[PDB]
Amino acid sequence: QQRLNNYARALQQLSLAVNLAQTRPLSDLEKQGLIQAFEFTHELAWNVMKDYFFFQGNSAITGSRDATRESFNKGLIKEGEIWMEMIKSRNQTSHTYNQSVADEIVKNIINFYHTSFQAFLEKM
Amino acid sequence: VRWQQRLNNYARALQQLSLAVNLAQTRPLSDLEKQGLIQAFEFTHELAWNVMKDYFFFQGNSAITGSRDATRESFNKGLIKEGEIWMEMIKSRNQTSHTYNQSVADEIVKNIINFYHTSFQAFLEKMQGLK
Amino acid sequence: VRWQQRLNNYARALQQLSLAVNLAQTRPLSDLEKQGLIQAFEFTHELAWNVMKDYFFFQGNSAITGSRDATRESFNKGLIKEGEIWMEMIKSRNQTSHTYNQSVADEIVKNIINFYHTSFQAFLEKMQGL
Amino acid sequence: VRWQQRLNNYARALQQLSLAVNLAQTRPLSDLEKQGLIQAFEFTHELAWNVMKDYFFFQGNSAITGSRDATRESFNKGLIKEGEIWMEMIKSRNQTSHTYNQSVADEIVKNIINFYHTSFQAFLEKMQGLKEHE
Amino acid sequence: QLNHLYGLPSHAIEALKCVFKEYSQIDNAILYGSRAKGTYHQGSDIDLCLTGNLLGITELLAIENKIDDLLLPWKVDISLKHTIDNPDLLEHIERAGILFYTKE
Repeated sequence: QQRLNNYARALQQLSLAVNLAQTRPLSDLEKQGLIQAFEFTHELAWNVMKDYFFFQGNSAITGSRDATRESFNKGLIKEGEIWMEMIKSRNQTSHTYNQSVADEIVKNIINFYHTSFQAFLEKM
Repeated sequence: VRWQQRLNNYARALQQLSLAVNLAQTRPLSDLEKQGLIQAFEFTHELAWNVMKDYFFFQGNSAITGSRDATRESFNKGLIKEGEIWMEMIKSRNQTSHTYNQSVADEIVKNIINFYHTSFQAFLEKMQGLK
Repeated sequence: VRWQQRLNNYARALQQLSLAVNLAQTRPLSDLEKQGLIQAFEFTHELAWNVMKDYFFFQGNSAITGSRDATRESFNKGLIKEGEIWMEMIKSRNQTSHTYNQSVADEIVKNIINFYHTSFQAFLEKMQGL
Repeated sequence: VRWQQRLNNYARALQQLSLAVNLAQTRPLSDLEKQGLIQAFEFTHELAWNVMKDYFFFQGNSAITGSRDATRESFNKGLIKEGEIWMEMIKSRNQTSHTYNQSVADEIVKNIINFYHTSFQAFLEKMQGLKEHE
Repeated sequence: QLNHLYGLPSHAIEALKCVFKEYSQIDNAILYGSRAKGTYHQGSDIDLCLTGNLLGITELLAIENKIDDLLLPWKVDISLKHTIDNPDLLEHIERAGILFYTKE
C-alpha cells in the first residue's frame, strides 16, 4: 500500500530516535520528540491496518481499537496487549507536560512499542 | 475555579514550551527537538483552548464545543488579540500526523517560535489578570 | 445607539416570555410547553445581558466578556438590584443541555415564573428610563 | 465504557424528541410547542455529538474537539450516512444567541421533523448495535 | 493589523466573496453593523445580509458552514434579506449598509 511507504519512513525516523536513546540520556525536549514520533508512527500503522482490512471487504473498522483487534485476530500482530497499551498512550498525549506521564510513555516506547512496530513492518 | 485549575496546568505546559522555544531562539534544533517542540505546542494549545472553553462556560456561555468556537469567542470578547494566529494554531494541530515530512515540521516550528509563543504568553497574562 | 436597538429586541423577546408566563399562570403546561418556556427565557436573558454589555460599552467599558461580567457590572452600577436572581439565571442557562431530565426543566420553569420574569420587566423599565 | 452511558442519556433525550415529533405529525404545533421542539432537538444533538466524541476517544482518537470534528469523523468512519444533514444540525443550534427570526425558526422545525429525527434514530440504532456488554 | 476595508484584511473579504460566488441565488451581500459604521473593535463580528430571492434556509445554513470552514477568527452573522421582519434592523441595513459583494 502507498501508506505503507509513509509508515516505513515514520518508523525509520522513530528508530533513529530510539537508537539514540540507548546510547545516551535524552533531554525533556527529546523525550517529547520521541512521543511525537510514536504518535505519527502509530497513526500510520493503524491506518495501514484499516486500509488492509478495507481491501478485504471490511469497512467496519471505525478506529485504531477496531483495527488492532482485527489484526490480532488475523495474526497481523502477535501481542495485542502491547497495541492496546499503545492506544492507551495515544490518549495520554495531552498530559505529557506532567513528567510522570511523559516518562511512562517514553519507557513504553523504548521497551516494547519499537519492537512491535518493526515486527509489524516485517509482516506487511 | 475550574478554569483556574486549567489555567495552572496551562501555565506549567507553557513553562515547558517556553524552555523549548528559548532553546530554539539561541541555536538550531535537531529534528527530534523540533518534534518535541511540536508536541509541547500541541499540549499547550490544547490546555489553552480548553481554558477558553472553561472560562466562557463560567461566564454563562455553554454553546462553545471545540477549539474553533473557543478561539472565535475569545477573539470577540477580547481574551486574544491576534485571532488569525490562533486559527493557524488550529491548522497546525490538524497537521500533527504529517510532521514526519520535514517540510511540514519546519513550517510548524517556525510558526511556533515566531508567533505562537508570544500569543501563549499574552493569553497567560490576560487570564491571570482576570482571577 | 447599539444598546437601544438591543433593548428594543429585548423588549420583543420579553413580551414573548410574558405571553408564555401568563399562559403558565392560567393553566398547567405540558412538557413540550415547558421546553418552549425555557427557550423563551434563554432568548430574553441573552438579549438582556447583551443590552447590559452594549450599554457599558457606551460608557467606555470593554471588559465585559460574558453574561457573568455583565451581570456583576449591572449590579455594581445599579442597573439591577438583585444580582442573586441573575446569577441563578446564569445557572439555569448553563443547565440548558440537561432539560430532558424533567426535574431540571421543572426547576428552571419554576425560577422563570416566580423570579426571572419580574426581574426582566424591572430591567426593561430601568433601561427605558436611561 | 463512557460512550455507553452517554448513549443511554442520548436515548432518553431522543425519546422526548420523538414524542414531540410524533405529536407534530398528528396536528400542528403552537409557537410555544415549536420552541419546545427546537429545545428538544438541541439537547438531543448535544448528546448525539458527545456520543461520537466519547466513542472515538474509546477507539483511540483524542483529536476530536467539537461537534464539527465529531460529525466529520462519524461520517468518515461510517457512524452516520447523511453527513450534510448533520452539518446542517450544527448550524441550527444556539439560535437563542443569534438574534431571532420567525421564518428561520419555522424552517428548523420543518427540518427537525422531516430529517433530523430520522438521522437521530439511525445513529442510535447503529451505536446500540456496536455495544456488546453492560 | 494590516487592513483593507471595514477593519478586515483583503484576503478575508475575498475569501467571503469566494464563498458567495458558489451560489447563483445570491444577488448581492450588504455589510452592516459596527464594521459598516466604523465603531468596530479588533474582534468585532462581521454582520452581512444576503440579498436574494431564490435563497432558502437550506442555502443559508450551507453558506454558514462554508464560511466556518474558512477558519476565519471573526464570527460572521449571516442572514437572508427577505426573511427579516424587524423594522429597526431593516432601517439600519438600508441606511448604513455598505455593498460588500455583488454577483456579476
